[PDB]
Amino acid sequence: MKVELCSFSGYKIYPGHGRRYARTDGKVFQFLNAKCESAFLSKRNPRQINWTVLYRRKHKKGQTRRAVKFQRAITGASLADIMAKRNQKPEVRKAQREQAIRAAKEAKKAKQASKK
Amino acid sequence: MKLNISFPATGCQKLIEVDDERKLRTFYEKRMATEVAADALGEEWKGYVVRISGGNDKQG
Amino acid sequence: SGAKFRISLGLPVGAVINCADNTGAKNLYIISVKGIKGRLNRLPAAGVGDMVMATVKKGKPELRKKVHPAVVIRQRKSYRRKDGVFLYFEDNAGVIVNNKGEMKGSAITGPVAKECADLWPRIASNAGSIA
RNA sequence: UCUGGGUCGGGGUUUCGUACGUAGCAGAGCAGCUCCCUCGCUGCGAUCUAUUGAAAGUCAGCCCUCGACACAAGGGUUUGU
RNA sequence: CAUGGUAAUCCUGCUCAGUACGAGAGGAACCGCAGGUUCAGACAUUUGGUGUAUGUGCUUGGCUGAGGAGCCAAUGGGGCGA
RNA sequence: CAUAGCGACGUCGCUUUUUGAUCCUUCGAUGUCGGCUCUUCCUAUCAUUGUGAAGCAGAAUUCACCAAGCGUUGGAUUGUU
RNA sequence: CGUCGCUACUACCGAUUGGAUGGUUUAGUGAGGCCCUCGGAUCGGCCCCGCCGGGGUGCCCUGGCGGAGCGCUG
RNA sequence: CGAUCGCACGCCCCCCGUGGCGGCGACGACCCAUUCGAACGUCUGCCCUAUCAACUUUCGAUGGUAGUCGCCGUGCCUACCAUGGUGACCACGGGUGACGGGGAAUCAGGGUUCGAUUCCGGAGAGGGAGCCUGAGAAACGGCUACCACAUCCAAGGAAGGCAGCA
RNA sequence: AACUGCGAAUGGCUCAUUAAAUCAGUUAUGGUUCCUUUGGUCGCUCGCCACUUGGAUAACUGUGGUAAUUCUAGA
Ligand SMILES: [Mg+2]
Ligand SMILES: [Mg+2]
Ligand SMILES: [Mg+2]
Ligand SMILES: [Mg+2]
Ligand SMILES: [Mg+2]
Ligand SMILES: [Mg+2]
Ligand SMILES: [Mg+2]
Ligand SMILES: [Mg+2]
Ligand SMILES: [Mg+2]
Ligand SMILES: [Mg+2]
Ligand SMILES: [Mg+2]
Ligand SMILES: [Mg+2]
Ligand SMILES: [Mg+2]
Ligand SMILES: [Mg+2]
Ligand SMILES: [Mg+2]
Ligand SMILES: [Mg+2]
Ligand SMILES: [Mg+2]
Ligand SMILES: [Mg+2]
Repeated sequence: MKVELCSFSGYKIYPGHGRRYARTDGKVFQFLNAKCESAFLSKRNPRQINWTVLYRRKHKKGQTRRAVKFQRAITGASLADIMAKRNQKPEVRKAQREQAIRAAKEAKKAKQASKK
Repeated sequence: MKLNISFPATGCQKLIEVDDERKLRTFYEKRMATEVAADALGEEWKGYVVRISGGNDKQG
Repeated sequence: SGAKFRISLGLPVGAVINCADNTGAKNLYIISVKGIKGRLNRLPAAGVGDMVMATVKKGKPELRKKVHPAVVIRQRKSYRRKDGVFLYFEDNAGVIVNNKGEMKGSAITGPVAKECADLWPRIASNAGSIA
């Protein structure tokens, strides 16, 4: 139930098994048995040994779209308010665009008359 | 162990302190951006699948 | 408190180990181990955390033809650590101290065994890392 | 005995490390074949890859079989208050 | 069970306690705790050693026409090894 | 301050781990130093257990008693003891 | 004038396979950075096209959940 | 081959009347030229030393050809060739208590010493080495690694560079 | 406050290294680069958003980890 370690071979090391190596440069390795340890000590690459986990993942041995959009009330307007504004599709927006045109045109014409 | 649970669609994140390792071993040995059904937390967390997004070490 | 458990010694009298401090000494030649009552024909041997008497063989000439107290910090012999792990290091090493335990040097190169670290708090502070 | 213990076989465990053969437009290249092809095909070639954590061993002092086969109420020598 | 043999040993650290004692410098002990030394009797879960399981790869010289499969070199050598 | 601890001038002993003295055994031969190995024994006790005394405040030490259960080491030089 | 005797000081030789500090290098190991060949933990677009849908009129303009095309790709 | 930001604010109205037009700028740009420069080159010039007379050439030393690389020209590097190249007119090697110069001291003339030091050029940031960014750095009041010193720590880690002013 | 742009490669200090090296005068780059300033050039090209397109991230709200640092993560 202690820390679970992994070897030169990448295998799982249970407590009371294997040995631990502490190099002078400060790195600590752990080995499952003398086979995995001596392979490490002979400067042998684990990716070239067919029973090593690192080899099997390199050679691949034995081996979606999510999108959700939500509407949230913001500071100042509730979800009820923003729903009403976006649900003015049946000619309510048309009334807004035509009242904007006539008001802006009548203000523009009156501004030209204000100067003389 | 503390858990920083957050709901994206409502905000309102909160921090929950637990100490039962049986409830957290369903999270153990899982990578980030993975979803694990968090039904092991009591009885109220049923129907919930939660995604690991980050964390901190003992030293921060 | 807590006392040191028994460990495999591995370093008898006559062993030459590295000198991991910066005193200018390069190696330490172990001549005896402190606290060893002994037995007929048995060489006094030392593990990590053991205090020894040592003479440096190569290094500064002001340290050479003298007897120095030293403490082993690393050993190449595997030793069981009461929880299954059989730890061993890349080399044997030790540092020069005095009888009180203060280190003559001011820095340690490489790791220091946990057995030596919590037995000599003066050494542990100077240790770069604990293995 | 409500059988027995053997011998093979099987399964497990474990050791080593990926078998022979076949296939590849893999392969330093080389030697041949061009009405030919419009970039081609025929050999030799260590090694590589897939088949293949494969192949091989594993009680003789490993574990479990209830699969198959035969054999086991046989032999000899003695022993009395 | 008559009888015979016979076995355990010593030390350190913490605490007591910078305490008693002492002008000061210095400086204990009993109980308790954690460990060692030497010795003794075992044991192989683990680590290490061995290793001709002649177990399985690698490899030199030669030999079976070649491949495959092997063998010989007083254990050919070497790696890992139940 | 004779006797905590020493003991002059003298005097009484013990031991056979020294070396002498002698020549009883062995000259038709008892293999003659040291080391290594291994067992046991003695106590005239270095340490440990229990104690007594001091010029024993503590620490350290010294003297003495019961006491041989247990231990008494690794090395440089030297054939060496 | 030189030897010898005393006292100061200065160098020289000298066993010590003497010692120490610079510099330039052979060989061995070798951190780290850069380049190259891979690698692809993740994050996305398109193909959505199980559906409620639809408009010039099942022939979808699509208003969203969600299946997920189990592919083409950044 | 401008999807950028301000300032006053105006003209045309026939097609009408809602659009098209407008100046002063700022910012931005591939390229060109200039400016500040930078980088590598040409010629001449340096102290003591021969108790340094022959050096260089494996591993480039000298040249040729073809390239690679760099911002470019060049053995800068690679391959294939030729055996060259420098020296008593002092090479090469060693020392320097040597950063170089403009300059300073002494002063008949000629000369002899000193220039670390405010101007110019170079170099360096404890010693080496390697890079990110940027037009420009092999930068250190940037980073990475090692070496040496050194800092805090709950010992799991983290952080250094006064030959800048004090 | 933060994103963006610019500077931080100048200045200041020191003289260790360095003996055709640095450096001084002279000359070349017809063998190169050059932010910025300055002046050119920017309708020279036939080719269902343009009355203005796409997504994220800071600062900010909130939940934190560590003993610690000008450390930062998740939403
Ligand atoms: Mg002996
Ligand atoms: Mg079987
Ligand atoms: Mg008895
Ligand atoms: Mg052969
Ligand atoms: Mg064969
Ligand atoms: Mg034969
Ligand atoms: Mg072996
Ligand atoms: Mg006689
Ligand atoms: Mg007589
Ligand atoms: Mg005889
Ligand atoms: Mg005899
Ligand atoms: Mg007695
Ligand atoms: Mg100098
Ligand atoms: Mg000067
Ligand atoms: Mg200057
Ligand atoms: Mg510089
Ligand atoms: Mg710039
Ligand atoms: Mg630098």
